[PDB]
Amino acid sequence: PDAFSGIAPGVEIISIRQSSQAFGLKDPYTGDEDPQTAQKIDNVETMARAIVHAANMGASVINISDVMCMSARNVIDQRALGAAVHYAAVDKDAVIVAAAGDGSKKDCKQNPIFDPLQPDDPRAWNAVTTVVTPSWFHDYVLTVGAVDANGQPLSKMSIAGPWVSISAPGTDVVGLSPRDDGLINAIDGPDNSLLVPAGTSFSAAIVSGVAALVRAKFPELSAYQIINRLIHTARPPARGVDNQVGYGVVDPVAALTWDVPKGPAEPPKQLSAPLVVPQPPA
Amino acid sequence: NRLDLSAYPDNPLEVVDIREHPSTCWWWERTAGENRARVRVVSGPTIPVAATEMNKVVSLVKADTSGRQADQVYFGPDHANFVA
Amino acid sequence: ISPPTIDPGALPPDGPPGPLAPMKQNAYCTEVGVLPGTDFQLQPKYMEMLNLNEAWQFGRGDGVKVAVIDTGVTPHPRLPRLIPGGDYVMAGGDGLSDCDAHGTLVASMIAAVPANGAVPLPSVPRRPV
Repeated sequence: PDAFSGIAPGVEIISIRQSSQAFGLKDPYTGDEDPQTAQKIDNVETMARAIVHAANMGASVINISDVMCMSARNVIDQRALGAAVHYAAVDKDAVIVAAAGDGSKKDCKQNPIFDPLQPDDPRAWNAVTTVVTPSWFHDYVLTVGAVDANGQPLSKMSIAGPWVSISAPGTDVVGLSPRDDGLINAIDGPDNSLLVPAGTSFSAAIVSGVAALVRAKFPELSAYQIINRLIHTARPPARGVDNQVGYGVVDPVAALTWDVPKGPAEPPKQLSAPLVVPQPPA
Repeated sequence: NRLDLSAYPDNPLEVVDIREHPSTCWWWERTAGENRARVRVVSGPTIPVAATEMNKVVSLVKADTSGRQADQVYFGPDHANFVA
Repeated sequence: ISPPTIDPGALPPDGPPGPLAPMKQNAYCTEVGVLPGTDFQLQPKYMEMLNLNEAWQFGRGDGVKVAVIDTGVTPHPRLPRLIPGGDYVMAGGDGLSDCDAHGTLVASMIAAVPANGAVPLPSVPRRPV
């Protein structure tokens, strides 16, 4: 009667409400700081608290499908958020998955890609014009980009930063309905128009499910090792590494069965070899 | 009906002597205009390449010692240059 | 713009969830529906890439706890293992209500249980909006 089902029907999920557009401050005056920037500092501080709390609850996988876009200029001090991520990623061994952020939000702008004229940095960190946090901490967080149901990247809707590391589907979304007992496909927009959801916030969900299955089969591996198992098994883009999709498209069956080397990626020492010229006849 | 029992074969195995057949291959094939890709396993005394063409196998250099790069490559008839 | 740097001494202290300043609701929760002509008897097109029928042989991921930090989740008879963790937007909130319709899609897309001839739990104590 119904074909829908979750990626990992056996998991247990903890719900925490940390952000919402339906609520507002009931003393709008904010003083010295502009009311628009004043709200971002409140989100950064509240975000750090939620991550620490979720880790102490014992969660092994943390999914963050709501991220903040910020300009390269006028960047806010992340000190509290940086320390909270480290505590959860190292001392509590949690795997943190975050969405790359959608181009439809208020302040997200498209970042520049790799430049062949400057091989100094293959990811082009110096050209960044906008930052997405906590996705920014590429040493401890796995950022997921989006692709359509066929595999083509959604160039018009995902922010192509240097932190992007993997990608998964993000179209033809389906799910259970709030305020009812059935399934849904769209949401009422500002107008009477029936708006259809899509974007990276759903791609981060798919990878959160796959990560749960993998560290159910290999309970001995640490968080850092589980991430390497997913990255090395993805199907790569035409440049081997690309800011539009990271290392590639996720591949479940591969991550669960291939013999991925336990150490991090290392390049070869040297590429040349001697030519064995035949012995001349007398 | 509450047990699978689908994994076991219906009769004893015909174990092939590896001393006679030291070569085995995984084979994948798809015909244009078909919805399914076929997978089969092959075994034999030597690689499944014609005895006359055995001389024109190409031996690659092997910079990557991690064991995930082949040693030899062969382009038989009906090969493909542009691939997705 | 160099990559981030961190000072582990700054992590915030633990404590019960609550907003930094008092807040009030400003808008009515968003409505939902279905697009014309859809048929839920066919699998979503995105499931073909994942090949889930083969991946589930090793198990359905039993015993793993996934934390969903988002706009909250609304209980449904298809989510039998939901735990309320807390609320930072409204004081005294369980973090178990979804006014933006965004949290239940993300959560249900991960753990929703497949169909069956009878519902697992027939109870429906759901609170109003």
